[PDB]
Amino acid sequence: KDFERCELARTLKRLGMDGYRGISLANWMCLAKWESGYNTRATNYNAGDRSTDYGIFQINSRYWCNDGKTPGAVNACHLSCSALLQDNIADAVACAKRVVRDPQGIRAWVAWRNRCQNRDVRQYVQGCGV
Repeated sequence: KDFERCELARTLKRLGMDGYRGISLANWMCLAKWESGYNTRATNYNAGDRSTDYGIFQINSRYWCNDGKTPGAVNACHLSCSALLQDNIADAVACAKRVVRDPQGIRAWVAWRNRCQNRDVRQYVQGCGV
């Protein structure tokens, strides 16, 4: 599904993302916007290292989930990558939390560095009541 901006902001808040490991909801929103346009079914194949990015946060199969077809990959979220393509984003949120528990934090995603870091992100949650 395609989430509407405020619908997603509330869903993420209910799932405990606001301020998770110091990351504001506005940052998570900006990340989802730029990674998938708030679409849960998005997938991106990286022909270079034979990995695939999955779901609303475009979480990568080399490290985070198992799709059985990425050479020498690991599964740090201990989930089938299929779990990251659900309309219900609970599992995807649990995995994104796992990603940020690592040292890089939100910087793990290059898109965040490109479109969200050192930029005004307040616009992503304005008027959503979060």
